[PDB]
Amino acid sequence: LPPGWEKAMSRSSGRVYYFNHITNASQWERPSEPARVRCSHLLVKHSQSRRPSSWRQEKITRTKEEALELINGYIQKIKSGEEDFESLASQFSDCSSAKARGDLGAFSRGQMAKPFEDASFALRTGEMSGPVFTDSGIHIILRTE
Ligand SMILES: O=C(N[C@H](Cc1nc2ccccc2[nH]1)C(=O)O)c1cc2ccccc2s1
Repeated sequence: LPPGWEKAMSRSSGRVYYFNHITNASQWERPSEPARVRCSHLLVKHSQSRRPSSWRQEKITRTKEEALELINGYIQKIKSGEEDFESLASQFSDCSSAKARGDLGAFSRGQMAKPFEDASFALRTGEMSGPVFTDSGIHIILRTE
């Protein structure tokens, strides 16, 4: 199995799914490296985020736990089709890339914080990460190219 994928078993179901420790993604189907990628993301800052401040809110005061409850709620809407990544990124992302629908443009290794970079490079085109953690907050990353 490819970059950082692993067999896991469902607690509710008893069915084998697959989990990516690098991207924190999980899917049911058995999964199937480039020089540059392009990613969008939705960032939710928390009180130990680097700059606890954003265009949404001048002091960010939510805790690491509450940030992850948000990221998990957003992930549910996105995965359920009830809203899409872009619309949620524009509305809710604490990153100023919110206005470009979360788009960060194309990049290569060396450019971005490493947790984010590894997740970016381990995603497949069109694939969405689970929650990924950097000193900035907790990201949901969507690899577009
Ligand atoms: O790194 C940035 N600044 C942070 C948010 C952030 N933190 C990151 C950590 C890793 C990768 C991208 C990231 N973006 C902020 O706005 O507080 C960027 C802002 C913008 C705005 C427009 C285009 C690219 C970028 S990259």
